[PDB]
Amino acid sequence: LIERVRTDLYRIPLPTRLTDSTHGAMMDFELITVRIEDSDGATGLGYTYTVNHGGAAVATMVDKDLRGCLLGADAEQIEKIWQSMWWRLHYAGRGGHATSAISAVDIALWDLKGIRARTPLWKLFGGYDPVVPVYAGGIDLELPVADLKTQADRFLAGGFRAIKMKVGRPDLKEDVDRVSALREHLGDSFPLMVDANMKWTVDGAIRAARALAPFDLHWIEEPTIPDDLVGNARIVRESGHTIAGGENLHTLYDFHNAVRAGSLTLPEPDVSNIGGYTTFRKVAALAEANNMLLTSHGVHDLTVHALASVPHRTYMEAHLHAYMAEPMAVTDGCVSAPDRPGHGVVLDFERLGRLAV
Amino acid sequence: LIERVRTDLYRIPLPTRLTDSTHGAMMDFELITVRIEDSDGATGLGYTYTVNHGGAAVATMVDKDLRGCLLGADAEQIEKIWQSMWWRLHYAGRGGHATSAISAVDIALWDLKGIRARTPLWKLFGGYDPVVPVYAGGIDLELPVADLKTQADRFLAGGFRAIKMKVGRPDLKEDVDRVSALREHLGDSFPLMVDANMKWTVDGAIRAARALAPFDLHWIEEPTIPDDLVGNARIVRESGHTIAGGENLHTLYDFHNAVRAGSLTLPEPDVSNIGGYTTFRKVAALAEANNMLLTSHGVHDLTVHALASVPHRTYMEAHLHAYMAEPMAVTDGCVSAPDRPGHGVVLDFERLGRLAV
Ligand code: NA
Ligand code: NA
Repeated sequence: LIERVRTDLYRIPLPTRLTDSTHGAMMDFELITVRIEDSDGATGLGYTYTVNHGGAAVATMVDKDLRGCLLGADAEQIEKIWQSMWWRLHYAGRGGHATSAISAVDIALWDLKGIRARTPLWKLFGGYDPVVPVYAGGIDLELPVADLKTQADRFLAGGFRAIKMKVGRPDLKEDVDRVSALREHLGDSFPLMVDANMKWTVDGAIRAARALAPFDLHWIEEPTIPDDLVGNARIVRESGHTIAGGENLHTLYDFHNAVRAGSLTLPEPDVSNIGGYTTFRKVAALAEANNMLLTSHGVHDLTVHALASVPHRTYMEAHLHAYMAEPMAVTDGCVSAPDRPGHGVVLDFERLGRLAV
Repeated sequence: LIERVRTDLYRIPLPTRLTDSTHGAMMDFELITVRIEDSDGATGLGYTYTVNHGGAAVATMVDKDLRGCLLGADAEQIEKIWQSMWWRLHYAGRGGHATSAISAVDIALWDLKGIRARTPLWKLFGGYDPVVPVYAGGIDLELPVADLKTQADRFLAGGFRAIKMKVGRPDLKEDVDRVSALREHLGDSFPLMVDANMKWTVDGAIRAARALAPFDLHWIEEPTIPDDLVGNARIVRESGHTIAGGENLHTLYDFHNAVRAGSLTLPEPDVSNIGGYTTFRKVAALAEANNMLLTSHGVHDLTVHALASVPHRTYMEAHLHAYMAEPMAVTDGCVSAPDRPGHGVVLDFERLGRLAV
């Protein structure tokens, strides 16, 4: 039985001002942590985040709305709890911030299940291979080409053998020169992906795809808004590129629609907003059924367990480490899921207390 | 320019016996009010509500996240403000509770524009006919048959010439007997509609429709979950009934999807969660383009202006009045949009203050 649920909201400042085409101005991000304690004293950790806004709303949903579905319930019945939470915030919800709140809780419940079973989550889920390939997700749209190359050098020195850069500048010409510059810098066979963060129109995305074809990009992420199934399907049909998307999809149904409509060729769920490991694994099954690979976005320290338990995983985005006990090190383009019970992530809450909001 | 934005959250207690198939017993609805004041001292009123949970989260979004999109902005640029709010809460949002927060603000902005133009909203929007037909929407699933008819008499006494009852009981046989008793009670010329509130499975919904066909129901509302475009389109094709849906759709894109896939035959947007009047009117345009009628759900006091401005409107759902000054009276099955500047709704904030949370 669940005896305590602690929700906390922190504003973690970014070391550098990251920027993208849609919300560029990123100086800090909101972190919502959820700690769930059962009757035996074991505590599971879960967390989600937002960029610049909505953090307090998410924290409020956990604390005022979901708490009541947790206290007194058997934490071992994760699916049962997930459904109760989904329906608790269904009115006016069914997608949106409520799914991030649910993800944090779900993640904590699985952590708790892994701790009690004394086994790391990747094994608890089935177990495929703990060594997961990764890629550095740069948030560098407004970064000068010179510094873009430098950043790349740091990713390389850091162990990364795949890099993603931002695109979606006002003038396509600027993206073309930057991608061209980084391609010749990194080399011919180096995996290089781009992220437009929904910046282009359907026609603009296809136009951009033609202009970037010469550089053999590994994939183009979120060419336009995700809500447009028809238009994205058109981008898939005419761009001649792998089209990655999903960080902005928030329900299993969103992924079902996209897959069924062929509006993306590589699904990218974010365990912290798709509904937690529970929903993440279901999206993974959809991808496997459709003969698709599976990538991800965000919190790779938690995500590594999900991708280490599926056979079709590919480069995982590995863009809080300063506040972690023992974060994974990148070696030869990969990270290894830890073997401690649960997800193995431990945050320094004392140090985080300073950033509490 | 907007100089003040007051957000308040009230817990309006609800009587027992208000139940439907999936939301269960409704203990109370959380009312979020937004009052916006411009540099000339004019104030616009806007609001939205949730059932049982999520209210604090909604109020938090308006007060903490959207306030910054309002203060110092020209209230006259409703569409520009709408977009900035959509984008401010887009990460982890793009649907969900953020759309209800947005609707409250949008409704207040339109109210302010109508007050400043010294004209009622139905005229500001274009103007069709202020006399809008309505139907009584009961939340009576667990209500005994005898009480169901009793409630029906009260509705008739109230001026209603169309009634909706809840369906979705564990056993279809119960729904059939109840619908039959009400049909018998009202005469086969009386518009009787049913709301399953997403209770049935696709197969279950088709089976229910076959069983209820003898009673000539005006329409079946939300037979199953809204997320399932394919399944809903199948119900449309096989049920032989008008299929209404939309109260749980929260973006123009959701309505676009449903209409394109033919997953419903009668759209039912809710101005308080679809994005306000701004989005509601865009959904109405999609309905008109598709040769469909248009109905609605919730806050008929606000919604009356929307349906009074469109030619293809049909019965509007009607049923917070205890906190209103001049509530519209139902006469000969219709209500009349008042001709006062703006939406004309006035709430007793002194009385509501008592229920403030
Ligand atoms: Na993206
Ligand atoms: Na309904």
